[PDB]
Amino acid sequence: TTIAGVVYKDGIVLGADTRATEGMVVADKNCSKIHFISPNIYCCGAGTAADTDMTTQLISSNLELHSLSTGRLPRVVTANRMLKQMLFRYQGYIGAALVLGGVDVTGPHLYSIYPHGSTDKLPYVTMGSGSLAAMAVFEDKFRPDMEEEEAKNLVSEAIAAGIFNDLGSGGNIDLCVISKNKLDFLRPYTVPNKKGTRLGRYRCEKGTTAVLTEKITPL
Amino acid sequence: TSIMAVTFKDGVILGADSRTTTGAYIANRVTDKLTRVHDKIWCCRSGSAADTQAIADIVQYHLELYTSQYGTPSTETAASVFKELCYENKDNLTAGIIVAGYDDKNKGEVYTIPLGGSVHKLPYAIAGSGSTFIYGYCDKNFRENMSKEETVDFIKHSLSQAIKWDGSSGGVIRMVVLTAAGVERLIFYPDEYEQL
Amino acid sequence: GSRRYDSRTTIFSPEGRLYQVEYALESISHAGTAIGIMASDGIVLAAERKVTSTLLEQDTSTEKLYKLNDKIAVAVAGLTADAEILINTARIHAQNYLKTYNEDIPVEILVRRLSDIKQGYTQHGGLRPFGVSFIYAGYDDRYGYQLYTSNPSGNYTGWKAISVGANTSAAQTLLQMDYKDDMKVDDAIELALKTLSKTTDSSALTYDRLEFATIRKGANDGEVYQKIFKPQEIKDILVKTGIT
Amino acid sequence: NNYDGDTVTFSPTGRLFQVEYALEAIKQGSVTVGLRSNTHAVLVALKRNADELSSYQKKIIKCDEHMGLSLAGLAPDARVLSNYLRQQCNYSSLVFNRKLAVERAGHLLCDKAQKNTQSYGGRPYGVGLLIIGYDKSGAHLLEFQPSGNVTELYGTAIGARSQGAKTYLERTLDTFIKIDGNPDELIKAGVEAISQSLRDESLTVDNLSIAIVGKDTPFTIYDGEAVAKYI
Amino acid sequence: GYDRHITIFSPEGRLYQVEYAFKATNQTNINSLAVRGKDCTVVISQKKVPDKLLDPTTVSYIFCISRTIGMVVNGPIPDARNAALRAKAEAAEFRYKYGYDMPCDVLAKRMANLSQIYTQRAYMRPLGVILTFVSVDEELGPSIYKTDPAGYYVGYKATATGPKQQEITTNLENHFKKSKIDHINEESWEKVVEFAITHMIDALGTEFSKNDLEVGVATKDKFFTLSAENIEERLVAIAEQ
Amino acid sequence: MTDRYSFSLTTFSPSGKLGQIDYALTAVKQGVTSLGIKATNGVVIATEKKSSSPLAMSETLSKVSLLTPDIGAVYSGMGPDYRVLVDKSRKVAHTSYKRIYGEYPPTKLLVSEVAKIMQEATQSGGVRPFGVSLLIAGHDEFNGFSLYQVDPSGSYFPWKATAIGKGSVAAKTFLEKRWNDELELEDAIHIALLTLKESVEGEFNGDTIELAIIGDENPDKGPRFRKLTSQEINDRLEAL
Amino acid sequence: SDPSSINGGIVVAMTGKDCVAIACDLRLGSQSLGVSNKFEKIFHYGHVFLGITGLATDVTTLNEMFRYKTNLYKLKEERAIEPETFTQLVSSSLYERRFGPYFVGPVVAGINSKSGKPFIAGFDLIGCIDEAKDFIVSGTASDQLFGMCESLYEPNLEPEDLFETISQALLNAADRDALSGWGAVVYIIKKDEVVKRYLKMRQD
Amino acid sequence: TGYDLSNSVFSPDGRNFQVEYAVKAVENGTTSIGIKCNDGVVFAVEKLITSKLLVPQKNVKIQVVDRHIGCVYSGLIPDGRHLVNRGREEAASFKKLYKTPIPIPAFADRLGQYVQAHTLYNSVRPFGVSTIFGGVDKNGAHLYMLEPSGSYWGYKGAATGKGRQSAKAELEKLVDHHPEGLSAREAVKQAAKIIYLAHEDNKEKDFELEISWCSLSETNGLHKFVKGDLLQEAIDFAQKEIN
Ligand SMILES: *[C@@H](CS(C)(=O)=O)[C@H](Cc1ccc(CN)cc1)NC(=O)CNC(=O)[C@H](CC(C)C)NC(=O)[C@H](Cc1ccccc1)N=[N+]=[N-]
Ligand SMILES: [Cl-]
Ligand SMILES: [Mg+2]
Ligand SMILES: [Mg+2]
Ligand SMILES: [Mg+2]
Ligand SMILES: [Mg+2]
Repeated sequence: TTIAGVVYKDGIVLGADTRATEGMVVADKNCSKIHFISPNIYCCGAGTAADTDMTTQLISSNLELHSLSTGRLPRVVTANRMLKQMLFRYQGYIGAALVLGGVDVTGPHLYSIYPHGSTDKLPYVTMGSGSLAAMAVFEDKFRPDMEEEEAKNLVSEAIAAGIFNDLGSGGNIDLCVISKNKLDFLRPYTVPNKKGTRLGRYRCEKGTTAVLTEKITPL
Repeated sequence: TSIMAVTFKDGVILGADSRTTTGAYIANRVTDKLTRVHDKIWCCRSGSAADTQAIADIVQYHLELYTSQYGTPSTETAASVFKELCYENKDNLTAGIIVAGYDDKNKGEVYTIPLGGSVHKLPYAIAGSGSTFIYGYCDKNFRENMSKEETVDFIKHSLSQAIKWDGSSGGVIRMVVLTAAGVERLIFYPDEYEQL
Repeated sequence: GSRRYDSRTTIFSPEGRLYQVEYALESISHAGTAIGIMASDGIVLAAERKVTSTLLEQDTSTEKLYKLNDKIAVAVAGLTADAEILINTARIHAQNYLKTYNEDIPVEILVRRLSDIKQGYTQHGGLRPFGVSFIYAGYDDRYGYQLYTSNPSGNYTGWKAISVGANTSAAQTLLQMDYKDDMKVDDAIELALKTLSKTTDSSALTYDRLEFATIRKGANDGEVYQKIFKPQEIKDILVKTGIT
Repeated sequence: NNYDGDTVTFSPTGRLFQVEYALEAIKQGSVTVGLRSNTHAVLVALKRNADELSSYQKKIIKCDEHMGLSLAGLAPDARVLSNYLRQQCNYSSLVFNRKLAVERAGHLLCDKAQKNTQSYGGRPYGVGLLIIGYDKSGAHLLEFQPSGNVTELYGTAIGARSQGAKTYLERTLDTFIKIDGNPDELIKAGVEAISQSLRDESLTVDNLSIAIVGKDTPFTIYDGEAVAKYI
Repeated sequence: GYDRHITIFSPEGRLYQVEYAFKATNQTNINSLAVRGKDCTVVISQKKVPDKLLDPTTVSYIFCISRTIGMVVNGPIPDARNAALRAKAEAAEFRYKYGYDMPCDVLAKRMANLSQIYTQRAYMRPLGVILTFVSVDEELGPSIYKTDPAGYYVGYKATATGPKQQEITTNLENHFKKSKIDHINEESWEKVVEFAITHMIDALGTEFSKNDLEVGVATKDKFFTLSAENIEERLVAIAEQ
Repeated sequence: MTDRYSFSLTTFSPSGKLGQIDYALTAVKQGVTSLGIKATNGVVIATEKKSSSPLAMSETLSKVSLLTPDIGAVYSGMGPDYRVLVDKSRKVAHTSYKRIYGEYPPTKLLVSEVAKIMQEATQSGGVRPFGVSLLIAGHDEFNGFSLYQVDPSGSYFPWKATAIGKGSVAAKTFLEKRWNDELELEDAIHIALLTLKESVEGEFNGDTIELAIIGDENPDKGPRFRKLTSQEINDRLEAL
Repeated sequence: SDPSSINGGIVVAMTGKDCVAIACDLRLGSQSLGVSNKFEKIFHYGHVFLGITGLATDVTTLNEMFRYKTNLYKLKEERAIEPETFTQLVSSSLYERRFGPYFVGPVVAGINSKSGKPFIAGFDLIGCIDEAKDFIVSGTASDQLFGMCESLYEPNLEPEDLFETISQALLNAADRDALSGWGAVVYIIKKDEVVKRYLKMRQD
Repeated sequence: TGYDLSNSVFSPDGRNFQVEYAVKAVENGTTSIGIKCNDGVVFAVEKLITSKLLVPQKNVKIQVVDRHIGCVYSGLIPDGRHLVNRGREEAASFKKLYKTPIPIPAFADRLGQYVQAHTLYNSVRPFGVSTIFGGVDKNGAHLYMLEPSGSYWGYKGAATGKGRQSAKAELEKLVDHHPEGLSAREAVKQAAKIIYLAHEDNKEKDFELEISWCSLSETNGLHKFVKGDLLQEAIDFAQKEIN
């Protein structure tokens, strides 16, 4: 996986690839890795996929209940805390590696959360097997207080680096742009590879397969 | 990691590098390892980032609740809470924490808590992987009741060397000054400290 | 301490009756009449709703007839909330049995289970009993069609026809008069509605004051089908039998 | 009246009636006397029989080599509390290689009895105890009431007609305190004290129970022909 | 008549123990008042030290719950302290779990939900206290929220609590009917405290010295109580105009 | 501290009455009027914001609560009891339903869960019943629009329209005359505002009335629950 | 030793035009020893079909568990569960054993009764959802199936075209696996008819 | 009526009669006092000599908590001991975590919350003691008094038990006549006098005087019992003042 996030002038841009692998095999080529936490907060997911899904869903559910009781939008620090304290409790056995980005009353915030329960608060982060490829792009070209379309390009460029150079990463590029005035969930933002075209039709004609018995039941 | 806390005339200064590594990969090059548990009680963190973060958050909570009930806690009290966590959970923790704080009564105080969970009150303390390289330097150059500028220079030179030799340390040198005057954050970039 | 306020729900009276069971039965006697009638080729459940307003949404309403599994249903008389606690317990017992033996639970086994739960509230725990009486209509391949009832005491018995709730005395006499062993479902449908029509405290028996159901093996290929009657269907069967 | 149904209820004058009723059970119990000098401490107890076929109920229990008590009231409660003392004495010896101080033993009994008087469901202990002992600060005598009130004394008595023995000791105070290095004369003073609480019945061989602890004397109980010397 | 001893319904649909806890509320014979400025929330309360043997510095019904939240209590001090300790504990646990300072209203609702439990569960008695929480919330601004033994709670523009609450309430109602705003239109908290004290003097018809009052002030990022001398300065300013 | 109340505080009296449930219903009777009306393309629920003081900000006190994006609730009776039922209803809608099935519960099932909680306060040791009646309006894909009432007993009934609390007898008669199966949502809102005016003594405007709807989706879906603003109510009061 | 490959066997599911297909082999073994040639791996709860490969005791247990849950679901909801909802139920159920999982590879297949939309899904043993439109594969010859499906499959197949595609994908994948085969079953599922066909294949 | 039969029940007044009945047990007890001085506190208590058989100086009433806090109480003596046992647990857990010995106000609330807890339920009885306690901490001297309700306040002087009105009047004179403050040695003498004056309310039986003190200068901020010559000097001063 290749997931990344940057803090730009007006907010947060998150990015992710779309390749879900079982071992060396690709099970899903268009897998969504950018997860809803709250209306102003999203989470990119890497590591063990079930752990990533269920951890973000549980904290999203608990933040929803929290936000109903307080009547105000949840904060990224509370999402961060709730993820952090849970992952820490489980001592790394929940292999959730998250890029958490969102926009508060206090402004935009970006975190990287690790399976063991550490978090870094940063202007840009990368995670997954394609983190080094993506981080190279950020070290090359990141600057603070970027404009929106620039930041979008940088993240997209960083995900692309992962897609091509990392075998664990691939497929399309998904972005999520979060600011005070809007939330743009761009899936897919880019399709850097065309699906390979097949030259033959190998589909068999009717009656080719050998059947023993048949049964039909209506509903 | 290279961290240190140094008492001086007007109070105490904490100092730290900013590098966090995953093996040979620098995961975070701008880490803030000086963390606040109370207004004028801070700590330097070394060891497991997950563990030292988890501890520092629990300590902050305990001291917040102490303050609600009994007013401002002493630096000693903060060190005792750190110790209690580190010692009682020694089997499941990898935390080497320096605790530093300014009272008006006691002035600057530095407590170091190494892996065992023992507490040691010292005039200054060094810790982290990069500390090994500066025991000689720090012992030779430390004096008591230094001025603020002398103590900033002592920490700057010391961590500069710790960074030079330790690959696990690097990036910027952050410092936090604790005096009667308040809390001052300082930062020193490679281009400044490398040429020392 | 707390002893001062304890009603002591699980004690005998000097006569050897359980106060709270007796008083719960008194509660149930005021609930809308429910009737079960077992025929050779199926079971009928009929029950009278209570209080009703013109504004009650009847088609999405269920206060009397509940489904425990595909073979067993219950008619309720008493506190609807108390019944739903017991119903969800019964529904689980049927699935636990199915999971364990890979066969549908026999009707009596389910009935005993619920009845044992009710019993427990009368002997320990210091809690009030469930103010509910059930008519169980069910089928299994051992005994075929079965009717049972249970009450707050935890006692259960088997029946050919039975009523619970209001005017059971009157209802049971009218059933005992017109019931016969060779009777069929269509006849039992008629008997049930006629009995309610005479024992009702309302001025007239109408579709909006009734819940109605049948458990027939009368299905294609000898399989048991539960039919919870819709408001329009109850209205049709009332016209068919000549009550409206 | 309305405020005696349980121990958890104060009366309108600030009284705990269940505790006072427990206190009453002691008064119904048979008399026992405690007294001490600087060297020894003595328990004397008038044991009570059910009838002429029955045995005389034992009144004195040993808690350790250097400590023990006499009881008056519910004997099963004395068994519970003596067993508790035995444990606390034992815990002191095993963990600290230390004989339990008699004063500390009293404090422990007080606090055990107290818990039964503040909580719902339970009941106060229905027994009074006279604890004698010899520890690092010499001879000691304590009086335990199931209210929780423990009191260090030179001499005392509890049970039925105990006031007579208690007055006697109050007069004899200056004499018996000086009986140092003479166990038999201290026991005589205790036997003479308990005699002031007798009516109709007198001290026979299977009636009287005496115990003693002192400087070079472990806590030992004397019953039967052992006490005939003092009748 | 055991429906009056525990928290169960009387035939009228009433909880007499809740109502009697409300009466315990006035057992101190102290009146409190709370008002909102632009940048601040001010809470004032009567201070009565009847015994000369008392250390007057330890006689307080105002509590610093967190740095941002202050709480004044109308009711007996043991129940006040029960409520204070819990509110502090809840505010600290909140900050630890959720990573930001507990808002005034969220605490109020939390304490209210606890109070509700005592009105439904028989073994717990209600606390005989009314809790007035104050802060300058970072989202909602100046905030006054009040909790009572019923478990009711609500936000206020201003409020008053105690034996003579109706007099103070009407005095305040009349002022806000004139100004036609939800707050005291004043820059400095010092003048909002002066208003609070002035309108309590008018409503109660009593003059105050520095030792007859107790003042709490919430600003952005801190709540604090005024010393006797800080109040004296406040009283001097009132007298001089 | 031993919670020694391990025995029921609601028991059957000789007549078969459950005293505490009846008394809880009496508490509901004393409460302020609330009502619900079901249209073909929506449901409306409404109540009076009976302000305890004019200094109190009645906007902070929400009588009408969102339970899920497609379900809303209003009550008559004891406010603090309602508040804790809303908390539990919101939570149970996640724990026993959304975290399992990945979707919000249908109205009837969420109602059933709330009813269960209320029933348990009617039989469990050491508690009184809840002193509220709830009116839960909602939508779900397979059942469509629905309106339910839930009483202190735990009993629940689906309604086309109804009212509870103070002037419920009079209000229900008013609704019986006006209701039909061809009402649009706006017609139902109009009738709700008419019906609610009868039971209100004092001021009758958007600031003293709370009114919400379950209707169309407001932009995976949008939420069907929508609380009407103070302005939106006043607009409809001019066409009254 | 590896629980997911003691008993062996495979499941594949595909979407077509207004239809889905799910298919499985019939083998149950103890590693090399073939035991049963009548061990079906596809079950159904109403109109939602669930294939399960992996450790056969868990296959059986999970079938019994989802029957249980979907039965109570129907009684309470008063309607049959839909594929989308069931998929979430499976995921939940698997993940609640996160640290002692069922050694299985479930596959959901069905048509949403209201929308009419064909639906398939797959899961890892701890409930992460593979939510692919084209095809879902599982079992000891999953790699073989991935290859077969990727080259044979195309979108919007008619029911009897799809039958030939899924059958050939199964059969030819199974014949390159020692622990799969011994017979096969193919369900062709449409909005209101289901055709179940047993396939003739080599019995080694 | 029936509101006084159960603890934690509000009467229609808003009162907890069981607590007020506990106060009657306190009022029934012997006189105990506390005097705050310049750099510390003094505690003193009336010990009624029921009989000549009581061993003098042995049945000690004043209890130490930690090493710096003194506690004395009037009423049901076992209830007071139960409260001090709890106080010792509280002071121990405080020091274990926070290293510093428990401050007096902090300690006061620990007792306060515990006593208040026994007015929250019908399954427990309230404490039949008013407890006078205090000591020296980092912020100086502190004297407290804690009632059966859980109410406590800081005091210049405190008094409870049967002779409390007598004592209170005497304490009020000292407060008026010494605004600059009282010395520790003066407070010991005055404590002796006040117990002797307050003994007129328990005049039937004779008594034994017991005094303790914490003072920053006189005891290094530690709780000590007044013994021997200093005790006899205070008794002599007290005996002179009554005559
Ligand atoms: C990339 C992470 S990586 C290789 O470290 O860079 C992706 C991230 C991802 C996020 C979100 C989703 C969708 N919710 C999907 C992927 N992670 C993976 O590719 C990791 N892959 C998986 O977890 C597999 C998902 C299947 C549906 C293909 N599952 C497995 O590989 C399980 C893992 C596992 C095995 C044993 C015990 C626990 C977990 N293997 N199997 N069976
Ligand atoms: Cl809460
Ligand atoms: Mg370096
Ligand atoms: Mg209660
Ligand atoms: Mg093969
Ligand atoms: Mg073979």
